[PDB]
Amino acid sequence: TRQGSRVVGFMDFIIALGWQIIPSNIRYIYILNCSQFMPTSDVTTIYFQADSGLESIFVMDSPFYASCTQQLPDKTIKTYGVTISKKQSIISINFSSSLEPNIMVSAWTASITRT
Amino acid sequence: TRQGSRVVGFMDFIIALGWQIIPSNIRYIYILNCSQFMPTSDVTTIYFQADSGLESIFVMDSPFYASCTQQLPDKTIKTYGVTISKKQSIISINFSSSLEPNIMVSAWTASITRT
Amino acid sequence: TRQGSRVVGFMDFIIALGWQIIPSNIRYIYILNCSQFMPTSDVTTIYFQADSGLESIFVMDSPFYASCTQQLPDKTIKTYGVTISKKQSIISINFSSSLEPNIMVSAWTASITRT
Repeated sequence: TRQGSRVVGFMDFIIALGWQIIPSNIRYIYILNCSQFMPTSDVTTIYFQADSGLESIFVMDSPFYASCTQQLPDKTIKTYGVTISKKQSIISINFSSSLEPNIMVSAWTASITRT
Repeated sequence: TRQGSRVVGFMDFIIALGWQIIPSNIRYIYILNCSQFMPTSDVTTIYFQADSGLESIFVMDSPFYASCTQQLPDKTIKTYGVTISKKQSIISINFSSSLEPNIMVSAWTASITRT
Repeated sequence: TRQGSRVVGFMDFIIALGWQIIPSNIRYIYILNCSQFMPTSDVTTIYFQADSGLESIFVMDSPFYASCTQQLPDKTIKTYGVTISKKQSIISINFSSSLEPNIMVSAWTASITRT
């Protein structure tokens, strides 16, 4: 099993990611997760340069796909699709619509299995 | 702790399940997870015959309940309830509504505690 | 390191929480999770007194924020924000809207990275 982390300063906020590769007879499992974070603007994309560790989970053609939420002051919940892709050393995290500023986003986990 | 995996071919696509039993003198935790997958038709149910490992987590009368999402072409997010039950050796994964073909479904995890 | 579990009787139902601290030189994590549960009334807040172990994950000013769902009888899915905070030894789990009685709530996990 291989694992690592990456804490990213994006604009004026922090997002904290972890990755794992879990090998077995049947499959390799590629895990990407992210702690809760508070964006400071109407972010649609978070991007950064990855090192070799995090790069190593982007083995499939398909991006990772997860979901997350924010709770509005009126208590309605917004759900966002989260698509995480790599081009060269740049990782991009794309949200299905722009996030609300200054509201916490829930932690999320993506998982890809390669047979 | 005990754990395992099962890859399921269903129709013309794959889903990959992991399971864990985490015993303690406080509780047993039964974990079922699934990697992201891409259904190729508007399925409502994925079923298959369980292996010994996977059958071992179905100790309680209640089915496992989790949720997942798909991001539609217009960027709206559909959330699905996922109910996972066993009758004899047959495991059924029931989605609350039919999945959209050819769109990735997010990974999910379910957890039951027995005290 | 540090981890533990707490089974809480709240009114006439049970919720089962797990906590973990993952020290790190890079991404120091505090995790709170909860197994699926079935509330018996239209609860908005679950609260209880914590012991030192569970208290020990509430180091940040920011509450934990997660999400969970219920599959309603028409097979639509309602998503709830889950905000978990500590005041003195009382832990409060606040749902964004009152839960529907007698319907399973999905398991959830919250993750905070310190720094």
